[PDB]
Amino acid sequence: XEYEYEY
Amino acid sequence: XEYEYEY
Amino acid sequence: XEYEYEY
Amino acid sequence: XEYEYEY
Amino acid sequence: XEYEYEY
Amino acid sequence: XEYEYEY
Amino acid sequence: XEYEYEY
Amino acid sequence: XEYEYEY
Amino acid sequence: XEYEYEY
Amino acid sequence: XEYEYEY
Amino acid sequence: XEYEYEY
Amino acid sequence: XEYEYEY
Amino acid sequence: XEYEYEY
Amino acid sequence: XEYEYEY
Amino acid sequence: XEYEYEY
Amino acid sequence: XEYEYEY
Amino acid sequence: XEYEYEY
Amino acid sequence: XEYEYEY
Amino acid sequence: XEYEYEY
Amino acid sequence: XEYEYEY
Amino acid sequence: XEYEYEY
Amino acid sequence: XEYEYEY
Amino acid sequence: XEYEYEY
Amino acid sequence: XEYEYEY
Amino acid sequence: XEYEYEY
Amino acid sequence: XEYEYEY
Amino acid sequence: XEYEYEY
Amino acid sequence: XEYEYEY
Amino acid sequence: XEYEYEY
Amino acid sequence: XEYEYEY
Amino acid sequence: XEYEYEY
Amino acid sequence: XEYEYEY
Amino acid sequence: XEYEYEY
Amino acid sequence: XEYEYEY
Amino acid sequence: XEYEYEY
Amino acid sequence: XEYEYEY
Amino acid sequence: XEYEYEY
Amino acid sequence: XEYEYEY
Amino acid sequence: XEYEYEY
Amino acid sequence: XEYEYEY
Amino acid sequence: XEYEYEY
Amino acid sequence: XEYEYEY
Amino acid sequence: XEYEYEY
Amino acid sequence: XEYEYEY
Amino acid sequence: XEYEYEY
Amino acid sequence: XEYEYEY
Amino acid sequence: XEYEYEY
Amino acid sequence: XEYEYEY
Amino acid sequence: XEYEYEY
Amino acid sequence: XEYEYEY
Amino acid sequence: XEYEYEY
Amino acid sequence: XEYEYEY
Amino acid sequence: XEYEYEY
Amino acid sequence: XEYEYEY
Amino acid sequence: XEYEYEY
Amino acid sequence: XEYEYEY
Amino acid sequence: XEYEYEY
Amino acid sequence: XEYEYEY
Amino acid sequence: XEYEYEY
Amino acid sequence: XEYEYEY
Amino acid sequence: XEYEYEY
Amino acid sequence: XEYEYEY
Amino acid sequence: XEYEYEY
Amino acid sequence: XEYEYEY
Amino acid sequence: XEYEYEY
Amino acid sequence: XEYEYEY
Amino acid sequence: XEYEYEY
Amino acid sequence: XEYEYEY
Amino acid sequence: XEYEYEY
Amino acid sequence: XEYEYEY
Amino acid sequence: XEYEYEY
Amino acid sequence: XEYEYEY
Amino acid sequence: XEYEYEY
Amino acid sequence: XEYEYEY
Amino acid sequence: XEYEYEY
Amino acid sequence: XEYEYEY
Amino acid sequence: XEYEYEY
Amino acid sequence: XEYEYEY
Amino acid sequence: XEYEYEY
Amino acid sequence: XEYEYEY
Amino acid sequence: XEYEYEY
Amino acid sequence: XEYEYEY
Amino acid sequence: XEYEYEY
Amino acid sequence: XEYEYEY
Amino acid sequence: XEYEYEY
Amino acid sequence: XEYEYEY
Amino acid sequence: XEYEYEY
Amino acid sequence: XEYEYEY
Amino acid sequence: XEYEYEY
Amino acid sequence: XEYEYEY
Amino acid sequence: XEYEYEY
Amino acid sequence: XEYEYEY
Amino acid sequence: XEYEYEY
Amino acid sequence: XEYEYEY
Amino acid sequence: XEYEYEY
Amino acid sequence: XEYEYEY
Amino acid sequence: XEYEYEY
Amino acid sequence: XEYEYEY
Amino acid sequence: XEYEYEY
Amino acid sequence: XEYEYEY
Amino acid sequence: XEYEYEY
Amino acid sequence: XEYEYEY
Amino acid sequence: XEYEYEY
Amino acid sequence: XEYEYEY
Amino acid sequence: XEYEYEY
Amino acid sequence: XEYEYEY
Amino acid sequence: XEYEYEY
Amino acid sequence: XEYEYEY
Amino acid sequence: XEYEYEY
Amino acid sequence: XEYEYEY
Amino acid sequence: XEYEYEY
Amino acid sequence: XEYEYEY
Amino acid sequence: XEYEYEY
Amino acid sequence: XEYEYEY
Amino acid sequence: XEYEYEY
Amino acid sequence: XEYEYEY
Amino acid sequence: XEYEYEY
Amino acid sequence: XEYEYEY
Amino acid sequence: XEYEYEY
Amino acid sequence: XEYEYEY
Amino acid sequence: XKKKKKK
Amino acid sequence: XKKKKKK
Amino acid sequence: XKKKKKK
Amino acid sequence: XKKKKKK
Amino acid sequence: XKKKKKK
Amino acid sequence: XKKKKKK
Amino acid sequence: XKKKKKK
Amino acid sequence: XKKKKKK
Amino acid sequence: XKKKKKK
Amino acid sequence: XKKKKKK
Amino acid sequence: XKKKKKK
Amino acid sequence: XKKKKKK
Amino acid sequence: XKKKKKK
Amino acid sequence: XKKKKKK
Amino acid sequence: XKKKKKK
Amino acid sequence: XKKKKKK
Amino acid sequence: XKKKKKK
Amino acid sequence: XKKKKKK
Amino acid sequence: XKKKKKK
Amino acid sequence: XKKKKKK
Amino acid sequence: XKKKKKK
Amino acid sequence: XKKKKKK
Amino acid sequence: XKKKKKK
Amino acid sequence: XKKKKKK
Amino acid sequence: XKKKKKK
Amino acid sequence: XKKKKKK
Amino acid sequence: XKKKKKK
Amino acid sequence: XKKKKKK
Amino acid sequence: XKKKKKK
Amino acid sequence: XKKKKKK
Amino acid sequence: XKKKKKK
Amino acid sequence: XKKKKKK
Amino acid sequence: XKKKKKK
Amino acid sequence: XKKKKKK
Amino acid sequence: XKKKKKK
Amino acid sequence: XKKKKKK
Amino acid sequence: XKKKKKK
Amino acid sequence: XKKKKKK
Amino acid sequence: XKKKKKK
Amino acid sequence: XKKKKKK
Amino acid sequence: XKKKKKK
Amino acid sequence: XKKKKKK
Amino acid sequence: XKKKKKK
Amino acid sequence: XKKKKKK
Amino acid sequence: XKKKKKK
Amino acid sequence: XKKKKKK
Amino acid sequence: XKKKKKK
Amino acid sequence: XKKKKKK
Amino acid sequence: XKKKKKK
Amino acid sequence: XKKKKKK
Amino acid sequence: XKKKKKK
Amino acid sequence: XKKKKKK
Amino acid sequence: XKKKKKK
Amino acid sequence: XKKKKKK
Amino acid sequence: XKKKKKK
Amino acid sequence: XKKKKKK
Amino acid sequence: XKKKKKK
Amino acid sequence: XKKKKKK
Amino acid sequence: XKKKKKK
Amino acid sequence: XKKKKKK
Amino acid sequence: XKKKKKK
Amino acid sequence: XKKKKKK
Amino acid sequence: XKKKKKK
Amino acid sequence: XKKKKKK
Amino acid sequence: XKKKKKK
Amino acid sequence: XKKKKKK
Amino acid sequence: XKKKKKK
Amino acid sequence: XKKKKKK
Amino acid sequence: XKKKKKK
Amino acid sequence: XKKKKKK
Amino acid sequence: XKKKKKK
Amino acid sequence: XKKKKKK
Amino acid sequence: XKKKKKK
Amino acid sequence: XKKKKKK
Amino acid sequence: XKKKKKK
Amino acid sequence: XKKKKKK
Amino acid sequence: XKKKKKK
Amino acid sequence: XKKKKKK
Amino acid sequence: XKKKKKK
Amino acid sequence: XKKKKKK
Amino acid sequence: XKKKKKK
Amino acid sequence: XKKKKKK
Amino acid sequence: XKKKKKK
Amino acid sequence: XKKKKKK
Amino acid sequence: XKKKKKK
Amino acid sequence: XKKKKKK
Amino acid sequence: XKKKKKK
Amino acid sequence: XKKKKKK
Amino acid sequence: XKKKKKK
Amino acid sequence: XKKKKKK
Amino acid sequence: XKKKKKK
Amino acid sequence: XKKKKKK
Amino acid sequence: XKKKKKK
Amino acid sequence: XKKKKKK
Amino acid sequence: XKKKKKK
Amino acid sequence: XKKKKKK
Amino acid sequence: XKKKKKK
Amino acid sequence: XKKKKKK
Amino acid sequence: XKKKKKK
Amino acid sequence: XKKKKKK
Amino acid sequence: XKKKKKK
Amino acid sequence: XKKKKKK
Amino acid sequence: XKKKKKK
Amino acid sequence: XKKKKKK
Amino acid sequence: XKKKKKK
Amino acid sequence: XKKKKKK
Amino acid sequence: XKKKKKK
Amino acid sequence: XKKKKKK
Amino acid sequence: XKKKKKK
Amino acid sequence: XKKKKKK
Amino acid sequence: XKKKKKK
Amino acid sequence: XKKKKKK
Amino acid sequence: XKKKKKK
Amino acid sequence: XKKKKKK
Amino acid sequence: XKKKKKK
Amino acid sequence: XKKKKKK
Amino acid sequence: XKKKKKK
Amino acid sequence: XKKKKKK
Amino acid sequence: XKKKKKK
Amino acid sequence: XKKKKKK
């Protein structure tokens, strides 16, 4: 899978 | 898969 | 899949 | 799939 | 699929 | 599918 | 499908 | 489908 | 379909 | 279809 | 269809 | 169709 | 159709 | 159709 | 059609 | 049609 | 049509 | 049509 | 039509 | 039409 | 039409 | 039409 | 029409 | 028409 | 028309 | 018309 | 018309 | 018309 | 018309 | 008319 | 008319 | 007319 | 007219 | 007229 | 007229 | 997998 | 896997 | 694996 | 593995 | 493994 | 392993 | 191993 | 091992 | 081992 | 081992 | 071992 | 060992 | 060991 | 050991 | 050991 | 050891 | 050891 | 040891 | 040891 | 040791 | 040791 | 040791 | 030792 | 030692 | 030692 | 009636 | 009636 | 009626 | 009626 | 009726 | 009725 | 009725 | 009715 | 009714 | 009714 | 009704 | 009604 | 109603 | 109603 | 209603 | 209604 | 309604 | 409604 | 409604 | 509604 | 509605 | 609605 | 709605 | 809606 | 909606 | 919507 | 929507 | 949407 | 969307 | 979207 | 999206 | 996306 | 994306 | 992406 | 990406 | 990426 | 990347 | 990368 | 890289 | 790299 | 690199 | 490098 | 390098 | 290098 | 280098 | 180098 | 070099 | 070099 | 070199 | 070199 | 060299 | 060289 | 060289 | 060389 | 060389 | 050389 | 050489 | 050489 | 050589 | 050589 | 009428 | 009528 | 009518 | 009518 | 009618 | 009608 | 019608 | 019708 | 019709 | 129709 | 129709 | 129809 | 139808 | 239808 | 239908 | 249908 | 249908 | 249908 | 359907 | 359907 | 359907 | 369906 | 369906 | 479905 | 479905 | 579905 | 589904 | 689904 | 799903 | 899913 | 999923 | 998923 | 997933 | 995943 | 994952 | 993962 | 992982 | 991992 | 890992 | 790891 | 590791 | 490790 | 380690 | 380690 | 270690 | 270690 | 260590 | 260590 | 260590 | 150590 | 150590 | 150490 | 150490 | 040490 | 040491 | 040491 | 040391 | 040392 | 040392 | 040392 | 009436 | 009436 | 009526 | 009526 | 009526 | 009515 | 009515 | 009505 | 009505 | 109505 | 209505 | 209505 | 209506 | 309506 | 409506 | 409506 | 509506 | 509507 | 609507 | 709507 | 709508 | 809508 | 919509 | 929509 | 939509 | 949408 | 969408 | 979408 | 989308 | 998407 | 996407 | 995507 | 993607 | 991607 | 990617 | 990638 | 990549 | 890469 | 790469 | 690479 | 590379 | 490379 | 390379 | 390379 | 290389 | 190489 | 190489 | 090489 | 080489 | 080589 | 070589 | 070589 | 070699 | 070698 | 060798 | 060798 | 060798 | 060797 | 060797 | 050797 921001 | 923001 | 905001 | 906001 | 707001 | 608000 | 508000 | 409010 | 209010 | 209020 | 109130 | 009130 | 009240 | 009251 | 009261 | 009361 | 009372 | 009372 | 009472 | 009483 | 009583 | 009593 | 009693 | 009694 | 009794 | 009794 | 009794 | 009895 | 008895 | 008895 | 008896 | 008996 | 008996 | 008996 | 018997 | 920002 | 920024 | 910035 | 900057 | 800058 | 700059 | 610059 | 510059 | 420059 | 320059 | 320049 | 230049 | 130049 | 030049 | 030039 | 030139 | 030139 | 030239 | 030339 | 030339 | 030439 | 030439 | 030539 | 030539 | 030639 | 002159 | 002149 | 002149 | 002149 | 001239 | 001239 | 001239 | 001329 | 000329 | 000429 | 000419 | 000419 | 000519 | 000519 | 010619 | 010619 | 010719 | 020719 | 020819 | 020819 | 020919 | 021929 | 031929 | 032939 | 032939 | 033949 | 033949 | 034959 | 035959 | 035969 | 046969 | 047969 | 047979 | 048979 | 049979 | 059979 | 059978 | 059978 | 069977 | 069976 | 069986 | 069985 | 069995 | 069994 | 068993 | 067993 | 067992 | 057992 | 056991 | 046991 | 035991 | 035991 | 025990 | 024990 | 014990 | 004990 | 003990 | 003890 | 003790 | 003790 | 004074 | 004075 | 004075 | 004065 | 003065 | 003066 | 003056 | 003056 | 003046 | 003047 | 003047 | 003037 | 003037 | 002038 | 002028 | 002028 | 002019 | 002019 | 002109 | 002109 | 002109 | 012209 | 012209 | 022209 | 022309 | 022309 | 033309 | 033309 | 033409 | 044409 | 045409 | 055409 | 056409 | 067309 | 077309 | 087309 | 097409 | 196409 | 195509 | 294609 | 293709 | 292809 | 292909 | 291919 | 292929 | 292939 | 292949 | 293959 | 193969 | 193969 | 193979 | 193989 | 094999 | 094999 | 094998 | 094998 | 084997 | 084996 | 074996 | 074995 | 034979 | 034989 | 035989 | 035989 | 035999 | 036998 | 036998 | 026998 | 027997 | 027997 | 027997 | 028996 | 028996 | 028996 | 019995 | 019995 | 019994 | 019984 | 009973 | 009973 | 009972 | 009962 | 009962 | 009951 | 009950 | 009940 | 109940 | 209930 | 219930 | 319930 | 429930 | 429930 | 539930 | 639930 | 749940 | 759950 | 859960 | 969980 | 969890 | 967890 | 965890 | 954890 | 942890 | 941790 | 940690 | 840590 | 740490 | 640390 | 550290 | 550190 | 450090 | 450091 | 440092 | 440092 | 440093 | 440094 | 430094 | 330095 | 330096 | 330096 995945396109992960943890913002 | 998925397009993940955790904002 | 999915287009995930967790806002 | 799905277009998921969890707002 | 679906277009999911959980508002 | 569906266009889901859970408001 | 359907156009679902659960209001 | 249908145009569903559950109000 | 149908145009459903459940009011 | 139909135009359904369940009022 | 029909134009249904269930009032 | 028909124009239905069930009043 | 018909114009139906069930009153 | 007809113009129906069931009164 | 007809103009029906069932009174 | 006819103009029907059933009174 | 006719003009019918059934009285 | 006719003008019918059934009285 | 005729002018009918059935009295 | 005729002017009918059936009395 | 005629003017009919059946009396 | 005629003027008819049947008496 | 005639003026008829049948008496 | 004539003036008829049948008496 | 004539003036008829049938008596 | 004539003046007729049939008596 | 004439003045007729048939007596 | 004449003045007729038939007696 | 004449004055007729037939007696 | 004449004055006629036929007697 | 004349004064006629036929007697 | 004349004064006639036929006797 | 004359005064006639035919006797 | 004359005074006539025919006797 | 004259005074006539025919006797 | 995944494309990870931890921002 | 993964493409890791820890920013 | 992985492509690691620790920025 | 990995491609490591520690920046 | 790894490609290590410690910058 | 590894390709080590310590810069 | 390793390819070591200590720069 | 290793390929050591100490620069 | 090793290939040592101490530069 | 080793290949030592001390430069 | 070793191949020693002390340069 | 060793191959010693002291240069 | 050793191969000693002292140069 | 050794092969000594002192140059 | 040794092979000594003192050059 | 030794092979001594003192050159 | 020794083989001595003093040259 | 020794083989002495003093040259 | 010794073999002495003094040359 | 000795073998002495003094040359 | 000795064998003495003094040459 | 000795064998003396004085040459 | 001695064997003396004085040559 | 001695054997003396004086040559 | 001695054996003396004086030659 | 009589033969009357009133003259 | 009579023969009346009133003259 | 009579024969009346009123002259 | 009578024979009336009123002249 | 009578024979009336009013002249 | 009578025979009336009014002349 | 009568025979009326009004002349 | 009567026989009326009004002339 | 009557026989009326109005002439 | 009557027989009317109005002439 | 009557028999009317208006001529 | 009547028999009307208006001529 | 009446029998009307208007001519 | 009436029988109308308007001619 | 009436029987109308307008001619 | 009426029976209308407009001719 | 009416029976209309407009001719 | 009416029975209309417009001819 | 009406029965319309427009012819 | 109406029954329309436009012919 | 209407029954329309446009012919 | 209507029943339309356009012919 | 309507029943349309365009023929 | 409508029932359309375009023929 | 509509039921369309375009024929 | 519509039911379309294009034939 | 629509139901389309293009035939 | 639509149901498309292109035939 | 659509249901497409291209036949 | 669409359901495509290209047949 | 689409469901594609190319047949 | 799409579901592709190329058949 | 797509689901590709090339058959 | 894609799911490729090349069959 | 892709899932490739080349069959 | 890809998942390659070449079968 | 890829997962390669060459079968 | 790749996972290579050559089978 | 690669994982090579050559089978 | 590679992991080579040659089987 | 490589891991070589030649089996 | 390499890890060589030749088996 | 290499790790050589020749087995 | 190498680690050689020849087994 | 090498580590040689010849076993 | 080498470490030689010949076993 | 070498370390030789010949075992 | 060498270290020779011949065992 | 060498260190020789012949054992 | 050499160090010789012959054991 | 040599150091010889012959043991 | 040599150092000889013959033991 | 030599140092000889013969032991 | 030599130093001889014969022991 | 020599130094001889014969022991 | 020699120094002889015969012991 | 010689120095002789015979001991 | 000689120096002789015979001891 | 000689110096003789015979001891 | 000689110097003789006989001791 | 006469006089007849009967009795 | 006469006089008949009967009784 | 006469006079008949009966009684 | 006569006079009949009965009684 | 006559006179009949009965009683 | 007559006169009948009964009673 | 007559006169009948009964009573 | 007559006159009947009953009572 | 007559006159009947009853009572 | 008559006149009936009852009472 | 008559006149009936009851009471 | 008549007139009935009751009361 | 009649007139009924009740009361 | 009649007129009924009740009261 | 009648007129009923009640009250 | 009638007129009913109640009150 | 009637007119009912109540009150 | 009627008119009901209540009040 | 009617008109109901209540109030 | 009716008109209801309430108030 | 009706018109309801309330107020 | 109706029109409801409330107020 | 209706029109509801509230206010 | 309706029109609701509220206000 | 409706139109809701609120305000 | 509707139109909601609020304001 | 709707149109919501708010404001 | 909707259009929401807010403002 | 919607269009939201806010402002 | 939507279009959101904000501003 | 959306289009968000902000500004 | 989206398009976000900010500005 | 997105397109973000910022500015 | 994205495209970010910043500026 | 991305494309970042900054500037 | 990315492409970063800075400038 | 990346491509960084700086400038 | 990267490509860094600086300039 | 990298390629660094500086300039 | 790298390639560094400087210039 | 590297290649450094400087210039 | 390196290759350094300077120039 | 290196290759240094200077020039 | 090195190769130094200077020039 | 080295090779130094100068020139 | 070295080879120095100067020139 | 060396080889020095000068020229 | 050396070989010095000068020229 | 040396060999010096000069020329 | 030496060999000096001059020429 | 020496050999000096001059020429 | 020496051998001097001159020529 | 010496041998001097001159020529 | 010497041998001098001159020639 | 000497031997002098001259020639 | 001497031998002088001249010739 | 001497022997002088001249010739 | 001497012997002088001349010839 | 002397012997002089001349010849 | 002397003996002089001449011949 | 009389005779009047005037002239 | 009379005779009047005028002329 | 009279006779009037005028002329 | 009279006789008037004019001319 | 009279006789008037004019001419 | 009279007789008028004109001409 | 009269007789008028004109001509 | 009369008789008018004109001609 | 009369008879008019014209011609 | 009359008879008019014209011709 | 009359009879008009024209011709 | 009349009879008109034309021809 | 009349009868018109034309021809 | 009439009868018109044309021909 | 009439009857028109044409032909 | 009429009857038209043409032919 | 009429009847038209053509032929 | 009519009946048209053509043929 | 009509009936058209053609043939 | 009509009936068209063709044939 | 009609019925068309063709054949 | 119609019925078309062809054949 | 119609019914088409062909055959 | 229709029914087409072909055959 | 239709029903097509072919056969 | 249709039903096609073929066969 | 359709149903196609083939066979 | 369809249902295709083939067979 | 379809259902294809083949067989 | 489809269901294909083959067999 | 499909379901293929073969068999 | 599919399900293929073969058998 | 698929599921292939073979058997 | 697939699942292949063979057997 | 796959799962292959063979057996 | 796969899982191969054989057996 | 694989898992091969054989057995 | 693999896991091979044999047994 | 592998894991081979045999047994 | 491997792990071989045999047993 | 390996680990071989036999047993 | 190896680890061989036998037992 | 090895470790051989036997037992 | 080895470690051989036997026992 | 070795370590042999026997026991 | 060795270490042999026996026991 | 050796160390032999026996015990 | 040796060290032999026995005990 | 040796050291033999016995005990 | 030796050292023999016995005890 | 020796040293023999006994005790 | 010797030293023999006994005790 | 000797030194014998006894005690 | 000797020194014998006894005590 | 001797020195004998006894005590 | 001797010196005998007794005490 | 002798010196005998007794005491 | 002698010197005997007794005391 | 002698000198005897007693005391 | 003698000198006897007693005291």
